[PDB]
Amino acid sequence: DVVMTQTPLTLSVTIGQPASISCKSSQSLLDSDGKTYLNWLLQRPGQSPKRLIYLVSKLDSGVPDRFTGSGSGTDFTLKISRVEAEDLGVYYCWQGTHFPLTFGAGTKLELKRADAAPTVSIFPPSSEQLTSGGASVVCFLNNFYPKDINVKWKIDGSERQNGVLNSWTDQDSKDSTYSMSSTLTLTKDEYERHNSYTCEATHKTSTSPIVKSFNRNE
Amino acid sequence: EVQLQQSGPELVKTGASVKISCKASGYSFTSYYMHWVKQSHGKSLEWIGEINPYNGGASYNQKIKGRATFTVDTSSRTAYMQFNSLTSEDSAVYYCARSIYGHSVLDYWGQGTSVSVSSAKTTPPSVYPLAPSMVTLGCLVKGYFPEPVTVTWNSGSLSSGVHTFPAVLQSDLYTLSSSVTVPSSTWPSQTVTCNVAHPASSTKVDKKIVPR
Repeated sequence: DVVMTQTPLTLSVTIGQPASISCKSSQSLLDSDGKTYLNWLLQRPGQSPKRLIYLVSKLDSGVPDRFTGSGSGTDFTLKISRVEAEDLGVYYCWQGTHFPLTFGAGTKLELKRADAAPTVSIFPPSSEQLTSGGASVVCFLNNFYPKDINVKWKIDGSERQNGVLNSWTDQDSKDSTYSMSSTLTLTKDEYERHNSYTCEATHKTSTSPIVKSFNRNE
Repeated sequence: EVQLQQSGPELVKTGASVKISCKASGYSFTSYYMHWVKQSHGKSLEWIGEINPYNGGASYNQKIKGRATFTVDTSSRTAYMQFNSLTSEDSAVYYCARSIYGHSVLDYWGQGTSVSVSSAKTTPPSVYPLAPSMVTLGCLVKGYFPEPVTVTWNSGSLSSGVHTFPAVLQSDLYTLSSSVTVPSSTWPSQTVTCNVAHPASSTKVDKKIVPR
């Protein structure tokens, strides 16, 4: 198989600014018929893959002229003259000169924006879950930027580390923010042996963390 | 408009087979090749093969070891892929794609069919309400298998302030949550309900979020 190597594998772009992806093949993609079957593909979140460029530099009909493809032989480039919000997604180069068709690993393009502090919410276990004998406490850390964030759980003033599962969204296409959920799962019996439950979010937007708590006695 | 409509998500027993379909519309079916492509963990793409719907002739990536078999029904404009002897390594999203003229230049892609390969039984989710300017509510969708689930709020009438978090696997079951943020003047005065569907278990649950 022909190896397709993209660089960089991640882009972080200010809207309006140019960006570029390189693609290098382990073997020339020039055919004996005189054509070079080097292609670019975009997969946006919530969408099917879509064709961007084919035959090195030909634009798909649905693609704006902000995109250009260039290159020859073993070395290829995708350029975006001015990045727009719609450009968020994963870009693949792929070749159809040799059998089998092979794809690069993908370059993930993310957008820059102004720093935003998280909106933090904490939720006790539902009555439904407690009736079943279980207890999940959930913390949302919503609509923040940049990506890096820390969540600390405290129970009755004591830092708690185990039974915590975290999940992070992909960057939002509408506002360029991130969100994260954190779920602490205890037995109902352990849950009921404590009073206060606290979620603490540490983000670059403040020296002090954002603390949300509830008390079972309240 | 060219349309490539693929069949729904599949759970497959380890060692068993799956047959997935791609119904084409908006063009002359026998005039373009159809390709099948695997995408693992939502990232890397691997070509499985192609079929010429005019003559039924297939070509396969040799890395598949002859486990795939492509067919077409020209009368229904459908391409099929049967994939045998599945293991956990074959859990992936499978796409069909059309090429011009055929074989070289893929130009349109189906939406994908998620295939999970596992020894585990299907388990429906437990759906729990998450109740505590703007108020944030949520829905906890716990302990299901396999992916996917779909979550909506107010049957689609609340969409703007909704985030659904990717599922996390722990001890062979998935859990995810969904968040919605509405005006404090809106809830609890107006109803807010999460609607959670899990295709594999034929389950759909509506959970109203009520003040606790």
